[PDB]
This record gives sequence, structure tokens and C-alpha cells, in this order.
Amino acid sequence: GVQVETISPGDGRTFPKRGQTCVVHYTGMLEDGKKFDSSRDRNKPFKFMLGKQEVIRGWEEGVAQMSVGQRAKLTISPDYAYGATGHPGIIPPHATLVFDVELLKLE
Amino acid sequence: ARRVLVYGGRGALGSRCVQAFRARNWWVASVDVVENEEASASIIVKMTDSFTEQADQVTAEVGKLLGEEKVDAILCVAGGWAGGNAKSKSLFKNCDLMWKQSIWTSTISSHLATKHLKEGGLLTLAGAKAALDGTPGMIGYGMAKGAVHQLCQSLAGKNSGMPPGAAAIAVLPVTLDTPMNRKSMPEADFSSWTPLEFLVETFHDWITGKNRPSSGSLIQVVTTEGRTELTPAYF
Ligand SMILES: CCC(C)(C)C(=O)C(=O)N1CCCC[C@H]1C(=O)N[C@H](CCc1ccc(OC)cc1)C(=O)NC[C@@H]1CC12CCN(c1nc(N[C@@H](CC(C)C)c3nc[nH]n3)nc(N3CCn4ncnc4C3)n1)CC2
Ligand SMILES: [Cl-]
Repeated sequence: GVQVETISPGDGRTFPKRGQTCVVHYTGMLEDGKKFDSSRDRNKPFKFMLGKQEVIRGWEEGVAQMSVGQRAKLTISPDYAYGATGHPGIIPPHATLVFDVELLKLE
Repeated sequence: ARRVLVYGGRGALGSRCVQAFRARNWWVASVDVVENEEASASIIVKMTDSFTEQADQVTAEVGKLLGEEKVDAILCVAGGWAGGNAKSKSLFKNCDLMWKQSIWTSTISSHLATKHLKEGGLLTLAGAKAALDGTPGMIGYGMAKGAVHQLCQSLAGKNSGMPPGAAAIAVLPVTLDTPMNRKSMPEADFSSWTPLEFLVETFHDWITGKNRPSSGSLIQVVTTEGRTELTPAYF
């Protein structure tokens, strides 16, 4: 489903709750490392609320495991991402995705 | 029926429509933010602030999927919910969400209906009974759903672009019985929530020509002690 690997540890005590808004910077890549998007290129973090079906399942399960300040690599199988169809023009069919995610704060 | 496009095909109601219609061996396309693996075909909408970008992209993709084939129905079941009064610090973000999930989706679906609905086919739009009145604690939601109700009226008018004999009907529920609602409101009276299968079977009747309301109807869907009744409202 989603594998979570620590790039640098968070505070180890502030984990997201349903209803809280996660503030993150990310870079998303295909399995070969080809970048398809980064919030850092916009100098603006991505925000989403867990428990509201706002994101692909790998992020819903992956980010919930992170603590504030953590930088993590999420490796997400297609069934936890865009599946068989993909997202034509950006995400190929049956793509495993890799996201570098930094959990900046909770709002 | 035989071909249906479910706009919002991965949502709670739209997923049930895909399942039920595939069980009848209909061809079913899903349009949503991610595929529906149960659908015959899936179209994935672009996340963007540009309405024209998203609408042009979906329109092109649906046109390529269908070619010259026409569909019996477009069921626009997308919509979410986000609350807050006009003073809320979350007002602008929640309004943007509501307009994207209800106004944008309904508009694109309506355009697709002019281009792809068979003569005598059906477009459904997702309204809300609450937006028949003021919604002081859910400003964006009420504005978005009120716009959809008005759009339904437009589509029934002369030279709206709807094909001959086709109907646009808005569905105006209160609360649907969904797993996310049961865990979000675990103390509510579920017997005042509308079962998804009630709406799926209503849509099947309407698409097939059984007890189909007139175009431009606003059909209130109200469940009381597990029994659902359909009542027209007049704009
Ligand atoms: C920028 C993206 C790129 C590729 C560059 C990227 O890098 C990338 O991958 N990501 C970016 C970084 C994070 C990882 C990943 C990601 O997760 N990105 C999401 C993509 C959206 C998504 C995907 C799978 C999901 O699984 C639960 C959930 C969401 C994003 O940007 N989310 C935030 C943006 C603000 C929203 C859009 C509005 N809003 C919402 N929610 C639902 N729920 C649905 C049902 C639900 C169970 C599917 C519904 N309910 C009624 N019917 N269907 N539907 C709709 N629709 C409106 C349009 N529309 N047209 C037809 N039908 C519809 C229904 N809009 C909440 C989220
Ligand atoms: Cl209200």
C-alpha cells in the first residue's frame, strides 16, 4: 500500500488528528525518479484535512504516521494512488509514486 | 438504458450508481478526481483553479471516449459539504470548495448533456433541499446548490441546448445514509437519512422512462422513519 521511510525525524509527539489540517511541502516522482510536481516550485505549501477524502489513500495513511517536522519518503502502490487508469497526461497507468513529504505544521 | 456517465463516480452515491448499473450490464463511465475501477471507463479531472482549464479538459476527454455515440443519462452526483457563516475565517476556502464541487461539476455536466445525451435522455443534477431557503451557517454550500437549482430551470427552457425530449432534473435531499456520515454524526436518526439504493432505483426509473418528472423539476428527497418520499418544489 504505502511504505513510509524517514528522511529526517519529526518531534515524535505531534501527530495529525482527524479534523486537523496538515501543512506540507512535497515533491512527487514516478518510480524512475522523474518529477511530476512539487509544492516547493510554487513556494506555497499544500494543505489538506485528514479524514475528509481529500487525498489519495497513500497520503491519507502515510501522512497520518508522520510527526510535525518529519521529512518522509512515501512509496505508494497504484491501488493507493491513481490505479490502473492513472491520470492521463501526468500519471501513467498503474504507476507507483514516490513523494518526499515534509510535515511543516498542523492548523 | 445502455450508456450512463456518472459525474462524481467515486463519491458515495456515484459509486453505488456505477455498481448497480454495471450489475444491469450497462456501459458506465465515471468522471471524478480518481478512477472508479468498477466503471467501464474512467476520466480523471485536473486539479486547477482555472475553471476553463478543467472544463475544456473534461469535455475533450469525454468527447474522445464517446466519439459520436450518445448516452442515455448523465448523473451529476458530485458535491461535498463544508460549513460556516459569512464571518468565518474559513469562508473563502469553503466557498471555493463548494463552487468547484457543485457549480463547476454541474456546468460541465450540462454542457456534456447538450453534446452527448440521446434524444429523450436524462441529466440529473445534485441540489439540496436546504438551499430552497437561506443557509446562514453554510454560506458557500447554499450559494452553490442554489445556483444548481437555477441552472436546472434554465435547461428546461426553450433553446437551452438540451436535445429534443431530454430532461434535466435536480435532486434535493437532506442527508444521505453513507458510511462517512454515520461516522461523522453517530448520534443522528439514521431513519431520516436517505438510502443510496433509493436514489439509484429512482434514477433507473427515470432513465428508462418510468415516472420521469418534467424537465426543470426540483425533486425534494425526504426520508422519514426509513420511508422516502419525492416532492416537487417550485423555483
Ligand atoms: C494536484 C494533483 C497532482 C497530480 C499534481 C499531485 O501531485 C497529486 O497527486 N496530489 C497533490 C498532493 C497530495 C497528494 C495527491 C492528491 O491526493 N491530490 C488530490 C487530487 C484529488 C483527489 C484524488 C484521490 C482522492 O481519494 C479520496 C481524493 C482527492 C488533491 O489535489 N486534493 C485537494 C484538492 C482540493 C481537492 C479538490 C476538491 N475536493 C474534492 N473531493 C472529492 N471526493 C470524491 C469521492 C472521493 C472518495 C474520490 C467525490 N465526492 C462526490 N463525488 N465524488 N471529489 C471532488 N470532486 C470535484 C471535481 N469532480 N469532477 C467530478 N467529480 C468531482 C468530485 N473534489 C477535495 C480536494
Ligand atoms: Cl444553515
